Amino acid sequence: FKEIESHLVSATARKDAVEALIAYFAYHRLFEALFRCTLIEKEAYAAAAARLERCPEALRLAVRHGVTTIRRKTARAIIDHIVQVLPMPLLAGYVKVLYEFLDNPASAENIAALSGEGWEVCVDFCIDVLSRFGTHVAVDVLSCLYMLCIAHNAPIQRKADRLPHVVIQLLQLRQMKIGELQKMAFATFNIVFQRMQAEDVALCKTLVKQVVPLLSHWWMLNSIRDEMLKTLYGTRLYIQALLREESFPQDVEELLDTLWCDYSRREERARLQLDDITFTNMLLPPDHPRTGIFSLRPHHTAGEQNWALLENLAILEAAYSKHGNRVHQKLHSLDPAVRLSALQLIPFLTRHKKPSLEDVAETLEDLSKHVTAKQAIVASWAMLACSSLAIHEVSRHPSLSSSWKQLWQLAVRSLSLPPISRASCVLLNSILKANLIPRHELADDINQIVTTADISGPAILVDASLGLMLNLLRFRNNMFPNASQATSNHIIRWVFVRWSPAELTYASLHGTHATPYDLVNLLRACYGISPLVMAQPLRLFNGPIVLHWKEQAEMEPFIRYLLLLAGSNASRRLALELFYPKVEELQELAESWSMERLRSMVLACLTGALLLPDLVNINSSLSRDLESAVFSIVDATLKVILNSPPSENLFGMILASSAPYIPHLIEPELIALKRERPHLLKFFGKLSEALYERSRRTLPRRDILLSYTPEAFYLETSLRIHFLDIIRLNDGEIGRIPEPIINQLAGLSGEQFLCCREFMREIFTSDAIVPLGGATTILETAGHIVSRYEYACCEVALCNCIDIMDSFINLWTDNHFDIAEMAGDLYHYLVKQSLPNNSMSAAAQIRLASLLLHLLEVKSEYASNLGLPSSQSTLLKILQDGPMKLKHYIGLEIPKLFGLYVLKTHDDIFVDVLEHLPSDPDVVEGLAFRLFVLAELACRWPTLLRRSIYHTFEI
Repeated sequence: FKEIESHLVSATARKDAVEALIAYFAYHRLFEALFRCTLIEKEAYAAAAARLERCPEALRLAVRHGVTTIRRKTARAIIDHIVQVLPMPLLAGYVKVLYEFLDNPASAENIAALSGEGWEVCVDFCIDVLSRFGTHVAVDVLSCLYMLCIAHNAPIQRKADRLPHVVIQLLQLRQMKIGELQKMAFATFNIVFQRMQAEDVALCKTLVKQVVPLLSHWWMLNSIRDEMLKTLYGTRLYIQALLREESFPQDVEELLDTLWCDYSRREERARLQLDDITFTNMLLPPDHPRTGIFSLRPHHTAGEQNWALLENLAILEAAYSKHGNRVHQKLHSLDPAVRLSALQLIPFLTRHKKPSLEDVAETLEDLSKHVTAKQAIVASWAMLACSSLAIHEVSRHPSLSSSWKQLWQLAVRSLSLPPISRASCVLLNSILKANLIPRHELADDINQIVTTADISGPAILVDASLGLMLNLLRFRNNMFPNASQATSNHIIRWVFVRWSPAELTYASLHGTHATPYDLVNLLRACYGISPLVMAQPLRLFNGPIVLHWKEQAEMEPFIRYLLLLAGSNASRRLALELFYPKVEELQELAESWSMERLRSMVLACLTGALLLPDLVNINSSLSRDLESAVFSIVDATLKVILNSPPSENLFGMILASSAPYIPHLIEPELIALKRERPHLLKFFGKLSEALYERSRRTLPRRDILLSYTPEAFYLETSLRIHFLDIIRLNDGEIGRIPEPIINQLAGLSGEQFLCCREFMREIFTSDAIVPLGGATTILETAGHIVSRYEYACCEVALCNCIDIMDSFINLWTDNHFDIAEMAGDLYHYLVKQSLPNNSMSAAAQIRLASLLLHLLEVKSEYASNLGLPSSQSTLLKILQDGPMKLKHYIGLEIPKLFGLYVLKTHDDIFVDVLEHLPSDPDVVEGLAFRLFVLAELACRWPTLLRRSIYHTFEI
């Protein structure tokens, strides 16, 4: 465009060129040519606006091809440009520019580094607009202002003087019903406030004292009905610190009124359907959401809004009934849509309100007036809601005990009801387990069912059922151990009869429940052989509404203080035989081949490959005719798993279900797997090269929470298998990292390196012999990615390299190796260029800080060899100036800094720490943190108790 740009710098000798690039649709040449071209057009100012209602249409597109390959020197000028050009002439055209400039997210993360200068005036540009405010101007000014604030290192503090008052003044008008004006705002007052909750608390107690009225008046629309669930989670604390103080409890009236004004006209569509919760007993991570009896369904994403709507209520109504029986007023409320709502909500409220005898026996007496219903839900839900009350130290007062035997037989008469049987298993389960009945008294009730298997026998063969009989099966073996072999034999056949994996009635409406862990663990006690391993917590993936909550529960306990609140095979023969018709039962569908019917066929094999080795000890010519048999079904699936349209996600079905059995890839636990269950390994071995087929035919989120997205779990697990199979074939690679995987890790596409940061930490953490090019190349890759202006200021990129270094805190703290110069070469980038520039975030410094601690616990003089200050002052330099999520993390870990010192040097360092803690008189948001790290040294080391008390009293 040499002379084509000569047009740009006349009346139409230049306008024509502008319309030529539009046909087409270093840029510093074009833009700064275009800016002056836009200048010439500016002096034109009704017959003159056609060259400035179209010039921004270049300014919005002249960058889409370089908005990736724009650098920082450029956009700075672009900002001053747009701020000065309009110092709606060209608003609706200029406003669309930044919304087509901040969607390459690396923009609002590298205009906020280096004293955030590029970040400074953009936000002033954006805020002056909303103060003015054509609707179509806001929805791209507030959609970019929000597209700024959602950035990890967004210095909101030095601009939160006016911004928290800008969105809320936009929302302060209760008109223009709903859209993005209420979804590119309501998504900020979470991402903005959630940053200033643990600092500037005087700001927020007053802020959220206003938004609650705005929260009780907004009731595809679930696009917004997800934010208000994120806005309640991140705030449920403050609303228990204002209720401890008069028009605010004049609002919480209506807001908790709404949570019964919305559940009503939703009786039909979906209100926490009983399939969306599971009663199993696998070991789950304590992050997980539960209610003290059941738990949310792993790997189910669409079923989160309801449990989130309910938990919030029973976490915000047990706070307005304590501080201020407002619930039970809605128990005798004669409105069915306003009863089952309060009927599901019992176990939630049951968690933390702990009613005493005024409300316990008040409740139970009406529930037993519903447990005898004939509806499928009420006769199920009301059975749950009572088991919730069952687990209390304030429920074994026998002045109400009759209900717990009135309702006892209610299920022993209900275990035969097809739509009402599972929540009936719970009642007897909790009631037995809560121990309200002597062992003899609940024995005939056991003696019949364990021996009749037909009348009031568990109708359903489900997790809660296959957990139910285990108690009884362990009860019929509790008092009558002699000849208790006959007890199980009434159940195994009952199991198989009940077990209908090749069905379209059971396996399509009770398949999503029975897991190969709750089913096999029933058998694992008959012979008395072994329960499954299940040593580590299940790794699973969540949806954003709960994902957003992982980033709070780490630091509530701080914000809870800124607020002051023969005898063996006798059934294995029976087992091996009875199993074979079932093998063929599904093997009728061997070559006969929808989606969820495959699930049973999918879920069945892991009931074989964990039993097949434990059903071969006899060789009745069925033992090898079982193992040779079952693996004739899998391959058909692996012929329909491969061939499909990958918009049904049938590849992930085989993965989420097979996930809970992969061991921890630490070798000494993998070996004891190979010497036991190769058939299982065989499944992973057949599956591995079955996986590769899709591979022979970017960033969803940049938080530290990539490793819980749906994406990571279909990439983390996909490698935990490729490496499990790669070992069963040849033992030639146990104890150390085999070669193909490490040469495969380099064969990742960037965003595939970030999503697996929770995997490369799972193998290298353990001890092994990594090959020569191995550790380096991924550590070499981890450098070619961190330095690319896409992953320079990237909370997940920075958190990644710091996460592979610590794994190799040994392989370069030894000598001068070809890798021992790489880490330092990287190390200087981090603690002298990355850190000061404000190119880190709260979540990376947290990862950075936790390395220096592991350095002093190894070397203590690394930076004292390179030319950097110290691996003990750098730590504290971070501590002094940081984001409160980082400071709070150190006050927890720094009591370990005093562990690497002879006792007589502790009081020397407490002068360093004191030198750096926040000390400013009229800022109590920082003082209250000083007193917080002085209580963690006292409570940890005695030799610092006198200092920590003298200094606490000085404040």
